[PDB]
Amino acid sequence: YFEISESSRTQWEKPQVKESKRQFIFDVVNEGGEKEKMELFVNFCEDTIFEMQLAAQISESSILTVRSALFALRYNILTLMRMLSLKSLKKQMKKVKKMTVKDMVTAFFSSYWSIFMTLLHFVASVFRGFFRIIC
Amino acid sequence: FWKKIIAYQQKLLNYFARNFYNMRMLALFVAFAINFILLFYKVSTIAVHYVLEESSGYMEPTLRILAILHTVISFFCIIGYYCLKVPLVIFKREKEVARKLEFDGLYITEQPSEDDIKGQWDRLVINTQSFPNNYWDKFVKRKVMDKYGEFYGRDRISELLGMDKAALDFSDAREKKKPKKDSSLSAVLNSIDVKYQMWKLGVVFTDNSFLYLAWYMTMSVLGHYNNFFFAAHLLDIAMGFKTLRTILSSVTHNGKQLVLTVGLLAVVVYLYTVVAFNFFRKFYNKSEDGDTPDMKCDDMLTCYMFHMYVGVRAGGGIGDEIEDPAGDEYEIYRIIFDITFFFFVIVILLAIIQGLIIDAFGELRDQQEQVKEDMETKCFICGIGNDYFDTVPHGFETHTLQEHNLANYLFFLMYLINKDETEHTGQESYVWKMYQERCWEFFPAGDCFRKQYEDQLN
Amino acid sequence: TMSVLGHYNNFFFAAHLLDIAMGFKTLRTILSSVTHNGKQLVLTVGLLAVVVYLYTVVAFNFFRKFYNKSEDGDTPDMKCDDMLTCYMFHMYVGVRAGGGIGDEIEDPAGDEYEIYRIIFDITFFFFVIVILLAIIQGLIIDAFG
Amino acid sequence: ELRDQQEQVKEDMETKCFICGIGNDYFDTVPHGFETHTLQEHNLANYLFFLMYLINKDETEHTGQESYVWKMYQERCWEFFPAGDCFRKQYEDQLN
Ligand SMILES: Nc1ncnc2c1ncn2[C@@H]1O[C@H](COP(=O)(O)OP(=O)(O)OP(=O)(O)O)[C@@H](O)[C@H]1O
Ligand SMILES: Nc1ncnc2c1ncn2[C@@H]1O[C@H](COP(=O)(O)OP(=O)(O)OP(=O)(O)O)[C@@H](O)[C@H]1O
Ligand SMILES: [Ca+2]
Ligand SMILES: [Ca+2]
Ligand SMILES: [Zn+2]
Ligand SMILES: [Zn+2]
Repeated sequence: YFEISESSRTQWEKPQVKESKRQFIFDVVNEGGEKEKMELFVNFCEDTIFEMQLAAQISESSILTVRSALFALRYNILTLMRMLSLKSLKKQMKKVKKMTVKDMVTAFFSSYWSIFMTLLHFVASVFRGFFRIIC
Repeated sequence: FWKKIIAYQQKLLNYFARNFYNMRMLALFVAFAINFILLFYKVSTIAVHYVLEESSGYMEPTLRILAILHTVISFFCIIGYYCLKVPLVIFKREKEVARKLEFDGLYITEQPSEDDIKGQWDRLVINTQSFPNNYWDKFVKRKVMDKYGEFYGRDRISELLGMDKAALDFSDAREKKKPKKDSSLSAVLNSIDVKYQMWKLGVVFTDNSFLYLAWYMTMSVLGHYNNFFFAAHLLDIAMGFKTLRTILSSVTHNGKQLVLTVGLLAVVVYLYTVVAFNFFRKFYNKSEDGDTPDMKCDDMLTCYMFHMYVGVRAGGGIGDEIEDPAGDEYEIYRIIFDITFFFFVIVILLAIIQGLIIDAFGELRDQQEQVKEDMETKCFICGIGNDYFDTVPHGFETHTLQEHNLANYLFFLMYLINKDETEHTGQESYVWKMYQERCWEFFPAGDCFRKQYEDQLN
Repeated sequence: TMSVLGHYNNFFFAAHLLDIAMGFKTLRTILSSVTHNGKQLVLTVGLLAVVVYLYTVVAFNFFRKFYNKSEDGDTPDMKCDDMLTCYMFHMYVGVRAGGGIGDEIEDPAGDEYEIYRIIFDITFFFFVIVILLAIIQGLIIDAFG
Repeated sequence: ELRDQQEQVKEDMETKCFICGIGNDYFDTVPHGFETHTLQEHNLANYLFFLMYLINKDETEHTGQESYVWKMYQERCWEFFPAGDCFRKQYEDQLN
């Protein structure tokens, strides 16, 4: 049991050292023998220790598109749901008392048609916003 | 009244959900019929008029009816998708966000990275009163309550998760309740949770398959204005037929390397174009008319277009299309230029592309073989090899079909979820608690009944 | 039946040369490289026919002036005035051509649609001539492996 | 060849320990035994950290084990590396 320093841990977890470790493991497994396995491992350890010490020594001294997409979603869905929010559905309901099965099927289809229209509006808004952002 | 309309709505939902796939097949068949009809299509005498030639005279009405039918079936496919596959997407999203909230504190101890659309959008669903609408775990808010109440503030966690303190105390104490009958429009409108529906619609809009089906519908609608837009629906065969997927995987498996190979080819051709534009320009005349020379390499861009278009497409290379260099001072240099172009571009790079496709085939075959070998040699759950069980005749198959069946584990999880907590046995309560805490130690790993009772059994 | 018909026409005896596959077992290992992935090989041709049909649709809608195939100025041999004729042109000479459809259609230099036609030809060469034939070759090689 | 070499590297790394070379099955007799062994007992990163700590430590303060390993490393003899043996394998019956 021994001590490991946080600086050593950070330098080991640097991606450069991880790539070096992967290359070393690949080389040892493919073009390396068992007789020299430990010797090669110690050489790699020494080189890695030196480079991490040097790295510590020298060290010691999209969002717009996402926001536009959420704004387009919020705005378009609010426009769609203002349908329900208007509360003016009473004059439709006066004849909802008097619908037929034909009419209720028509309303069922119209709901999905409105949803698809809102999706088209949302896609168009996203394209316009992306064009404005890149411009 | 309302009970009738809701029942008939549910019947329509069930019908479309049941017949979603059949309509998806029918759309492809109708698309093949329409595109077969469009193969007999003749342009007529300036303004050009496109007319469907027909000795029978009945292919035009057939085409009109087929276009209308395709447009209807495309809309029915969106309805069927929304009835059938949307609930699974919502269930998965609600389970993911709930587990991130509970076991990671995604909105309590950390925050979304401000570039994740999913993470930023999932803020809305937390405050809603209809959270796990599809997910089974209805006590996730109480779990977050218990886990982070003492640390990050009971009052703040309650505000974040939208649990009102007033309602709990109101129900616990004595209350006055007035029933509200469902016949009321005001009641049915108040019952709607607008925020949860907003979040659900956002998730559906951001779903990929729903976007593909919307593109299909848009193409179908545009087909009425121009009948040749129906040809885009032939691109649906990849999803329609699974046997086409194994062929397309040979390309999609190494797609990034395939694109980077084209980038490298474009760089190599640009270097060759630079060399030619600096030294070999007299050889790039492309006109037989002596008076007017069609100089193809007097411009960097024009010469690069020449090399990438005709140099690449030519079988022999750029020397197959540029002037013969015999009897010239730069004869040897130009010959080396052409030979190196042919070798590096025509031979090696195209071979790299072909090798990428072939290696994709081999990789897929090897992966399938490895899956089969692992499945036939070791048990999925415990991981013990087949030999130990095969010491008894048919032992491995008996073990994998009776003792450690993954289907049996799935059925046990379903039975434990559907069973009520009060009636749970001791073993069921143990497994239920351990599953709620997401600890998987109850799964046998490296051990089994026979291995524990080696000597007692035999 | 082939042997009997050979008496009426002696060239019907050539059909009996198709019996070598069954006659020689060493031929079977070669033919297995094709028969092992025959379904995928046929579906690859179907996919090629669909891709070529899409290219033919694009050309027939936009690039039709470039499909004259006659040197005689008086009589133009318009190869893409018909959907079926243009599809035959693309599947026959576009596919069989080493460079692609641009090796056989008119040069687009000095035209308004020059860049669009160049992209059209390059994509045709890449997707049809290079990738799909490589898919077929890879199928055979994977069968061997 | 490159694909096969990568696959072989992954297979060896997942089936046998880098240091001792014992197969994964022996450790997997205990649940998660191989991963516990390769992440706690025989970690090559842990060996690298030990070499760094032993180099940076002064000779006078070395423990007995540290002095043994230091002398053996100076003489470049690698017998201190466990080869074919481990703590669990030595204390098979005592531990269980
Ligand atoms: N835990 C396990 N549960 C089920 N099968 C297992 C398990 N461990 C190993 N196997 C093996 O997996 C194989 C079962 O394969 P799989 O469940 O994919 O379907 P199948 O039996 O090939 O047929 P089907 O296509 O009809 O489902 C058997 O050979 C079985 O021994
Ligand atoms: N002596 C050993 N030290 C570390 N890992 C070992 C050893 N022997 C075998 N392994 C295995 O090697 C694997 C570790 O791989 P590696 O160290 O290359 O990185 P990783 O865990 O894949 O991820 P990362 O890229 O984040 O480093 C594990 O499966 C582990 O069981
Ligand atoms: Ca009880
Ligand atoms: Ca001392
Ligand atoms: Zn098992
Ligand atoms: Zn080890």
